[PDB]
Amino acid sequence: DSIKDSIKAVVNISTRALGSGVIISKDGYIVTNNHVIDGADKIKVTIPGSNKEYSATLVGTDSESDLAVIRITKDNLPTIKFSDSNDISVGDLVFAIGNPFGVGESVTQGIVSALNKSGIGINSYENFIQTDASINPGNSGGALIDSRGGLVGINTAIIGIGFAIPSNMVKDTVTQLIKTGKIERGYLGVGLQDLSGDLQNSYDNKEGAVVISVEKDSPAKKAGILVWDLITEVNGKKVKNTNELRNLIGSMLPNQRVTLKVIRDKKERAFTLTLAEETISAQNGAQLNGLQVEDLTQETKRSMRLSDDVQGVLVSQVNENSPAEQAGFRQGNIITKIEEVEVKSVADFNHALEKYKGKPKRFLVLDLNQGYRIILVK
Repeated sequence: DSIKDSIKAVVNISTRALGSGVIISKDGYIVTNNHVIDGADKIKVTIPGSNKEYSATLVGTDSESDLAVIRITKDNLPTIKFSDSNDISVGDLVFAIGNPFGVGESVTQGIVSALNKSGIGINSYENFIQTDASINPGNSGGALIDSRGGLVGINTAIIGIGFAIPSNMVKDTVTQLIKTGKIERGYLGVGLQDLSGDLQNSYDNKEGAVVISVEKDSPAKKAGILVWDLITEVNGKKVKNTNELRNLIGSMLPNQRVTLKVIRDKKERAFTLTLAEETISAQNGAQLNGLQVEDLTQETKRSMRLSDDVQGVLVSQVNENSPAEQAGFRQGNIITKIEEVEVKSVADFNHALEKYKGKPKRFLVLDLNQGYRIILVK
């Protein structure tokens, strides 16, 4: 129904014309490819229907996913909403919307031809939705929308075939950039192909994600996974395909444990490992949104002049009016325990969130002026 607004929300980006972008908040936030804005200083946004240009500011970049977020100062913006890219199927009707110059958009009707292709992006490991709607440098960074008009991907030109970054990954990056200006994602280190060629699926058939590359110096390599291993389950959840996995790992935090079942020579095998990612922050995030924590370094401890020993993670920032703040966390607090784990580092902290994900957590919090405080979260 909302096809009209999606057309209204695809903007032109220029310095000459750089490419397209998609307004994803009435506020002023716009997502595009990182390669579209890479290197530009003067960045100007043109909204359909009007000739006026808006000076845009760079909110953040995510080169690894070839995404970036900019912002203009206007409200009452049309927006595209995020569809669940995990719920798209080969054969679905799609439209590729771009705004290559400042006037008039290109809309290319097509279908989803494949759920997962890699080896074509600036990042040879990035997985894309493949369509039969051609994506030129003009509509790069514009919108791939389903028949209902919701966003299932961000068009990405390769540098009658087109590729989009799945909307569920795009939404991960955009929240992170908008809230923190940075990406902070658990890194695993593997290239993944879908079995769904239907010919290997005749080879082994329980349908997860095959590693076509192991990234070296990666939680994957040392854990000893091998090219042609089939990851079939992620921390107890069956993995339909590559996009489901990367979205599972993507919403996960650095140095968290993860246990996968793999098929190799049909040999089932166990594979538990710790993701990877200057003793530095960590913000939430995709519960405890708005909480920022960091390690109590030796220097932080003495510049704060403690004592005694207090061991925990520093609450370095609490976003105003955030679920973290509603819960009662305050900047300068120290989190020392979460259920049974002595929180001594952001690592212990990230462990505890994983150990008790979705379960009630008793936070022991030291307020240096007030005393200890108990905070129960979900």
